[PDB]
Amino acid sequence: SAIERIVKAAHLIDMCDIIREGNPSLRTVAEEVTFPLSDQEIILGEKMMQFLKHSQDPVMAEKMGLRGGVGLAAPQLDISKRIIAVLVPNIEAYDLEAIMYNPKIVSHSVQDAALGEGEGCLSVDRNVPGYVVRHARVTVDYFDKDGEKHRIKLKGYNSIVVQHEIDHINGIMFYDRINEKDPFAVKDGLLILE
Ligand SMILES: Cc1cccc(CCCN(O)C=O)n1
Ligand code: NI
Repeated sequence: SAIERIVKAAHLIDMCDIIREGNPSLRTVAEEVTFPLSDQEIILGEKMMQFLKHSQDPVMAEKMGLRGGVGLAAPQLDISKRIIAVLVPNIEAYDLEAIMYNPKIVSHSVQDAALGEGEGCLSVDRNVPGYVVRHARVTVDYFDKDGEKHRIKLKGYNSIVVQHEIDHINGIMFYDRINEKDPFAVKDGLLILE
């Protein structure tokens, strides 16, 4: 059981826990968690955030051989649960830090947005050029470990990151949103962030 081994006290999430393309799990719609959460469900979220902080640490990232990142979804650990972790550093320390249970986009802008540098994925061991078209702004509802509801508004980079992770729990990959015909096509209403 992936969740049972990953949540053991001694376990450190590393690249070996992250599944890659082809694995059916990355294309499966994850199941909602129920409240109250089990200890394992709480621990899993904490382990996920620990991974992100480790991956963003020069020394630690080097020792563990981790790929830098600002987001992780449970399905990437082969755990089909609607749990995601996001950690964007200030360029107080982190501009955004959150472990989200059952996250959901409840509102979004007509305007679209895409990072000018494109996107990558820990589960994708290759580069796929192109603008990943997403919503410019999103209002997201989620629950914390205590079953408390949160409603936040995101824009710019953070909006992109959270949408990338929510896609994972819905079986969607970043390249699914890249225009096939022309990868770098700039449509009306699309904001390129850089
Ligand atoms: C700059 C940027 C934009 C969107 C998502 C991520 C995180 C990539 C790691 N990953 O594969 C998470 O699921 N980084
Ligand atoms: Ni990803």
